[PDB]
Formats: sequence, C-alpha cells, structure tokens
Amino acid sequence: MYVKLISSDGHEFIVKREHALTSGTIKAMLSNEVNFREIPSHVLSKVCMYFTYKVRYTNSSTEIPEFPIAPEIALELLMAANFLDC
Amino acid sequence: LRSVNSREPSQVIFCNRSPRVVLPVWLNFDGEPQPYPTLPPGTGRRIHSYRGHLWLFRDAGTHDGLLVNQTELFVPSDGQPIFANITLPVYTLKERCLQVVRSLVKPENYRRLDIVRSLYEDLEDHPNVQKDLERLTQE
Amino acid sequence: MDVFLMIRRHKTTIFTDAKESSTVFELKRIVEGILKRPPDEQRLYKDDQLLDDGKTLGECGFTSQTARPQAPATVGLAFRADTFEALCIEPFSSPPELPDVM
Ligand SMILES: COC(=O)c1ccc(CNC(=O)[C@@H]2C[C@@H](O)CN2C(=O)Cc2cc(C)no2)cc1
Repeated sequence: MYVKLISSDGHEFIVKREHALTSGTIKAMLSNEVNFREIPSHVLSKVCMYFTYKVRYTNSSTEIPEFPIAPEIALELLMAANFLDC
Repeated sequence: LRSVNSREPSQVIFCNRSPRVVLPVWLNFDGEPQPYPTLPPGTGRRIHSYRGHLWLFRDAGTHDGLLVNQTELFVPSDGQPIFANITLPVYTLKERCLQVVRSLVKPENYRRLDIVRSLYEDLEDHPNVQKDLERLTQE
Repeated sequence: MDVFLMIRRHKTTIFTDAKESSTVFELKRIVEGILKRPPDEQRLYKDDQLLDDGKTLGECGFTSQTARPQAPATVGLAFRADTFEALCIEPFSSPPELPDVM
C-alpha cells in the first residue's frame, strides 16, 4: 500500500505504492523501502509531488494546471527525472 | 496526413484552457503545417473551418505540444459550433524539466551547465511540428 | 473535495490525500494505519497551532485552493502519550545556485 523512499540526506518519504510505481526505475527497485544515494530531499520531495500530480490529472477533462518548478531546483530535478524515467 | 478538401463550412470554437499563448496549426491540403493567429491563455475565438480539416495545437513561444479534446488531432465534424478545448497535457517530469531549463537559458550556453552529455542533446532537441508529424504519420 | 497533504514530523514525511470534511481524528487514524501509532500519542498542527480532533480539515484550513496535488499543504505531527515531545520538523536540503541564468 505505502512505500518508503529515502533521500541522499536521510529524510524519509512515505507515499502510495501506485504513485511510486509511476517511475519504472522505482518499479524495478521493488522486485518495501528504497534509498537514493544521489537525490537530496529538496529534489525528492518534488518528485513525489509530481507523482501525486501525475496521478491526479492523468485522464482528466477539466483543465489541468502547470506543474511549477523553481529555478534553483530545475537542474537537480532534471537529473532525477532522467534517472527515474518519469 | 492532410486536410480533406470538402468545401463544407464548419464552425469551430477554440477555447484555450492552458496558461500558454496557443498557436493553432492547420494542415493544408498537401500536408504542410499552416499557422494561424495566436490565442491568449484565458481566451476563446470562433473559427470558420470545414468538415474533415486537421488541426493541432502548440505553445506559441516554444512549440511544446498541447492536447485538444484529449487527443492530439482535432477534426471539425447538428446545430452550431464544435468545441476545441485546448489543455496542457501531463508532461513527463523530464520533459517538464527540459522546458523550464530551455526557457531559462540561451541555447548557446547549454554546453556549460554541468550535466550528462545525453542531457545536452535532449535540451537541444526542441519540440517541433515537423518531427511530431512524423511520429504521428506512422501510427 | 480531496485535499492533498504532507504529514511531516522529524525526518519523516507522508504524502496522502483526504476529504475536506474528514476530521483531524480521522487523519490521525490514517497516520496510525501507517506509522503504527494510535490517535492519542499523537498530535497534529497547522504551522504552530494545535488542532482539535473534531474539526474538519477544511475548518482547520486545508482547502482545495490551499492543498493542491502539486503544492500539498503540511500537517505537523508529534508523539509520546507519558509527556509529549514538542513539534520538530527538519528542514529540507538547500539547493546550490544558481548560476549564469536570469
Ligand atoms: C483572427 O483570425 C482567425 O483566427 C481566422 C480564422 C479563420 C479564418 C478563415 N478560415 C480559414 O482559414 C479556414 C481554416 C481551415 O479550415 C482552412 N481555412 C480555409 O479557409 C482554406 C479553405 C478553403 C476551402 C474551400 N476550404 O478550406 C480567418 C481568420
């Protein structure tokens, strides 16, 4: 039901399985808990928002909002997004 | 992959429910994309088009893809108008990140941001009608 | 309405969603469900404000304008029954920055 994702700096992120299974990288790392030696909490907290965003709006007629990204985190997020395939 | 030349008037409403400047794009009888005046973020516009004509919608500044009535291509199909609801898709987190990054940085300076070289080629692969028409023109 | 929250305590952080009409005590069940710890023995806050078990989260001020999938609202969580610990939430890692862009 829920799984745990942990940042390079130890913070834990508890999220639904399904939400998490949105990343094939994560999908594969559970086949429970997963440590990410290379993503800090400020990046992985956005990932998770993106999971919750993706799941809320995928398959929806009422207008969808822009997922926002600060300028400071864009580069770390790009690299995570690339790694996590999502 | 072109418009059908039916000559049957057909009246459309483009409603832009996106926060972008929308660029509607009509596919011409020989398949060539043809751009029409751009539609602001809240805003709407009645359009005379024609049965069987093809349209697709893109962000006017940067060509990001947008959806119309949920699919990728709109075809004017009663009793007055047909509704083309233009929405953001759920981008991928990667595409999204590309967008911000492209939007924040003169494309000359990609070389100089510290990231894997598979990412530089990704940033410089700007979305574009022609390419997408080739993904589309194969399914 | 769904309401999209981030339940936060220490280095622990839970992403969940709930109705605007759900009660604080019901959020507490959800946590119990997850962190294996019962409604008494935990307290919830908005910012610093201590929340009343019987109120709606929409009265506690988590609303749809406010707690959005892509920018969820935070709920502070505290433990011990037996004298209760004080509300501590570890901040997140700082981004570097920037450069050569603006
Ligand atoms: C603010 O301007 C506009 O958005 C606007 C919108 C539509 C028009 C006139 N209509 C068109 O250009 C349509 C749209 C598309 O169906 C192609 N087109 C044509 O008239 C070309 C054509 C000719 C025949 C015969 N069937 O189609 C002129 C201006």
